[PDB]
Amino acid sequence: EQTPLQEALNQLMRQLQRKDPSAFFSFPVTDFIAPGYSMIIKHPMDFSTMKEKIKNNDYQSIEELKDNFKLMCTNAMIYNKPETIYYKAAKKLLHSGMKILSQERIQS
Ligand SMILES: COc1cc(-c2cn(C)c(=O)c3cnccc23)c(OC)cc1CN(C)C
Ligand SMILES: [Cl-]
Ligand SMILES: [Cl-]
Ligand SMILES: [Cl-]
Ligand SMILES: [Mg+2]
Ligand SMILES: [Zn+2]
Ligand SMILES: [Zn+2]
Repeated sequence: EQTPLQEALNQLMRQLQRKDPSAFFSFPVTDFIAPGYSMIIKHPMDFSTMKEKIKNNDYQSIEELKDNFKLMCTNAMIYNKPETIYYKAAKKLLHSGMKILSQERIQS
């Protein structure tokens, strides 16, 4: 029995992962795939961690999920140089994901 907020966050997640066809952001980045990663990135984030937070009722709002999504993409721009495939992928995903997540206030 999931809450309406959990349901809403799951639906946003399905849309966001469709914008990552290479699966670069599905799971945590290890020091084996990315030498020295843990030496540089001190606040890691990825889509599997976000899904576990949803399941554990660790989100209070869509805002919180959007900020963790931003943190995941910004981390790739700190660790990887601008010329690399991972920096370019992060920029593309940040922009398409924010088109999904951003919206106008809704007033009564
Ligand atoms: C090339 O394959 C992968 C690359 C990355 C990867 C991601 N990001 C965000 C990086 O910053 C990054 C930086 N340097 C090296 C690698 C990566 C990955 O991370 C979980 C998983 C795979 C496995 N693949 C079958 C999907
Ligand atoms: Cl992987
Ligand atoms: Cl950007
Ligand atoms: Cl940009
Ligand atoms: Mg708020
Ligand atoms: Zn915020
Ligand atoms: Zn940008």
